[PDB]
Amino acid sequence: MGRARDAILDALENLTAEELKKFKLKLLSVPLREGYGRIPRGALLSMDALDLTDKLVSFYLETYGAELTANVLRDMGLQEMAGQLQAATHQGSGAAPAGIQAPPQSAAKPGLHFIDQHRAALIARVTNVEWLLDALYGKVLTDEQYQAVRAEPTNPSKMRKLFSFTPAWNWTCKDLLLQALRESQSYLVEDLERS
Repeated sequence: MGRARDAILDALENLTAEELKKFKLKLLSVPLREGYGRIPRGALLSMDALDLTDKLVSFYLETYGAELTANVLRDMGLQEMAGQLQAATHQGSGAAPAGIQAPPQSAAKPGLHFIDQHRAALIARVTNVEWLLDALYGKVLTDEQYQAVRAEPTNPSKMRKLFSFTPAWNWTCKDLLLQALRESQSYLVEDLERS
């Protein structure tokens, strides 16, 4: 019993003997969320579709086990068995044929105002808004990016975007701004650090 338990068994039993081996290495190659524990490939080669099926349920839980799998088969190009596996664990009626497509690549941030509360806080306390922007000029941001930020309409908007360039800030980048803030006033370094 267990539609999800049957879901895993069905997908693995459908892969070819050699294609099945790929699913094993795919688990050791796909990055995991926290870290749980990667099952050694040999342990999987020793177990069979049934024995390993019961194990994905014991170690990776029943649902989280099939969910993680639907993503692997999706990488193998078996979108048909993958869409079927997720459905086996939850048919979910009302599902339209095709048109929803994948959500936008832009991670929709929560509509809860809070992360911006520290931007306006320091911008209003820094006063010299240009002092920090001019500091990162030619340093971390390129000449075209720094200008795109200065082309903003509002003045505080120039800083808000600069902070959104997080994917461009490295460990040294963050220290670059935190350091310039101490040179002008150590108080903000502590007030902003003690979030």
